[PDB]
Amino acid sequence: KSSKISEQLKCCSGILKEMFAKKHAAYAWPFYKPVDVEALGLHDYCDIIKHPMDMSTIKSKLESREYRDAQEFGADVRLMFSNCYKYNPPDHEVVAMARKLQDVFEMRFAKMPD
Amino acid sequence: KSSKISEQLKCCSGILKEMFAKKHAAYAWPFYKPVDVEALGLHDYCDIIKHPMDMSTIKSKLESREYRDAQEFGADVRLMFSNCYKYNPPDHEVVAMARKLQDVFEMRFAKMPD
Ligand SMILES: [Cl-]
Ligand SMILES: [Cl-]
Ligand SMILES: [Cl-]
Ligand SMILES: [Cl-]
Repeated sequence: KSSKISEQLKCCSGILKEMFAKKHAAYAWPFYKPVDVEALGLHDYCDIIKHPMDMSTIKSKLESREYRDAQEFGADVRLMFSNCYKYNPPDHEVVAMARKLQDVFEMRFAKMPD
Repeated sequence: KSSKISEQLKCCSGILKEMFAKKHAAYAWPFYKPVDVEALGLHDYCDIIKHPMDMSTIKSKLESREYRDAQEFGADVRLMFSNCYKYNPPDHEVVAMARKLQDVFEMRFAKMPD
């Protein structure tokens, strides 16, 4: 009942690897690294988003064993997406990209064995 | 720091109400009530889905104050969607419907004040 935790965390690494792969690069790229809050237009980002998250941070957290289980991993992925939905206008091209990427994540995360 | 919990749970009720509304009825209807495991084709449902969830159950749980916070509410909504993604073939019409409905949920849940 904890070797399963180890195998699910292994799947999580596999999911994140696919999210980084060329296959999804057309819509994943806004999520690879932390939002650059120094960029023009992002002067209010930290006002609105209390807990920023991105795929490289998630990768480092997996590697530093900072997730107790797959559920904690999934919470950070969903936090990343919700940050995008919260901050941006609903017709923003980046929201559509988040949706395509969340598609990949939800399907893989759901089909993960337990 | 707990009157906010009360207001977020109020928003959750509002989100679920919208999910039940005519506006989304074309794709929400598979999710209104528990999956009927007596129906033809569903003889393996309980084998695959250890924790069934649906919108009417979520509604009753809100009303019976069974969610400590919005995060617990959101977990049951996401459990409902992941159950659909886990059980069904990825090209199944119901998966597409879950996606449209999860669209509604994620956008509202993200824009909820805190
Ligand atoms: Cl610029
Ligand atoms: Cl700016
Ligand atoms: Cl029949
Ligand atoms: Cl059957």
